[PDB]
Amino acid sequence: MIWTGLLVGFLFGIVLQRGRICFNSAFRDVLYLFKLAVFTLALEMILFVLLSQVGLMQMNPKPLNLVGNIIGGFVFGLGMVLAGGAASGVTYRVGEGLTTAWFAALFYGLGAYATKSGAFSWWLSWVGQFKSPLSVEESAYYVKGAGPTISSVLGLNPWIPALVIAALFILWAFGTETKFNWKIASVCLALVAGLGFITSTLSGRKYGLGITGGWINLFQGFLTNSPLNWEGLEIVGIILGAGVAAAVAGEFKLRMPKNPVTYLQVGIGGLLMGIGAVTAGGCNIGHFLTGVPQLALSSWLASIFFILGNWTMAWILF
Ligand SMILES: CCCCCCCC/C=C\CCCCCCCC(=O)OC[C@H](O)CO
Ligand SMILES: CCCCCCCC/C=C\CCCCCCCC(=O)OC[C@H](O)CO
Ligand SMILES: CCCCCCCC/C=C\CCCCCCCC(=O)OC[C@H](O)CO
Ligand SMILES: CCCCCCCC/C=C\CCCCCCCC(=O)OC[C@H](O)CO
Repeated sequence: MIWTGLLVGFLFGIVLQRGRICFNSAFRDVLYLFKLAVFTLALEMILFVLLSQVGLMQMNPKPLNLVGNIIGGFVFGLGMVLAGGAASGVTYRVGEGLTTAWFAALFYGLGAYATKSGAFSWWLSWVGQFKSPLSVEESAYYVKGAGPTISSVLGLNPWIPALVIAALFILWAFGTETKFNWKIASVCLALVAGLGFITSTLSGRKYGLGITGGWINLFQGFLTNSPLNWEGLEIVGIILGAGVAAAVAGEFKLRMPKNPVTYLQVGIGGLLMGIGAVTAGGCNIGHFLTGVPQLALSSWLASIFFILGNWTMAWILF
């Protein structure tokens, strides 16, 4: 059943490559992607509580760690701008044929590994002491010991804030040239997110779409001989689906940057991202795309600082 990760990641890479969902150029606002993000977030907000109510799922919000979330998200934004894309853009653009993406994803994997259990694990160990003891109790909506949410703190059934924020986000989007329209893209992305949440919970990992854990699992399987899980097969599926969707659309091509220093630029970027995500407890997918619709406070804070670090590094380079 861990091989359902391959299929979920295949569909994920297809929708990512076709919709061109770049998170690094989404956190930089248009002087399409913003509305795509808000609509996907609202649809996931409704769908997660729906699937948890019908017993197909349980939301598992990530724990709160102010130092962790804040600083890791800032560094993750820095690295995402230095790498020319966050953890999703990089990973799926590997399959499009961009060698820059190859470094970026590879140094991202190495840095995440080193931060979790390697030369940078002292920093993660020091950060872990600021973990918030706040946790929710087991419910039809939440897994026992999960992080605090907007609904849990307000003492409300998750349906209430889910529906209110989601309806406000739909008003949001609909109130203000590709034929893969942003609404159908959001619908397909939310459906893929729900499918991933379900199949991953049945796989043993009670969570939705992620990136960091998949790369860590792949590197661990290659260098440790450990068995791969749902997330590593999901990463391989992301790459495979992005590649297939780019080749069918005639968009696949092995490419190089204009100047070789970009290779040095992205290689550092990914590294920062690897240190960022693991410190922040999540990437642009694990926190923003997956944890925000669960109304996780840690995910919202981590996304805030994703965008802040993005802005800082964007001014530094530009
Ligand atoms: C410093 C960050 C470098 C990032 C490079 C990414 C690519 C990884 C490949 C080789 C790195 C080898 C260097 C590993 C540095 C830590 C090794 C270590 O444990 O250092 C102990 C110390 O030197 C007393 O024994
Ligand atoms: C140039 C940069 C210099 C450094 C500035 C970086 C900006 C972030 C700093 C602090 C945020 C976190 C503040 C720490 C708050 C207290 C520790 C904590 O989070 O504790 C929570 C837990 O419930 C009980 O420990
Ligand atoms: C209407 C749309 C939603 C609006 C609402 C957005 C919800 C807040 C989001 C992110 C902040 C999350 C962190 C908030 C700061 C927590 C700091 C704190 O007090 O933590 C203490 C300690 O860690 C434990 O007791
Ligand atoms: C180049 C321009 C750079 C401009 C500056 C970059 C952005 C700095 C903004 C915010 C830093 C963090 C402040 C956020 C508040 C942290 C304090 C906090 O969360 O405290 C919790 C408390 O400890 C619970 O017990």
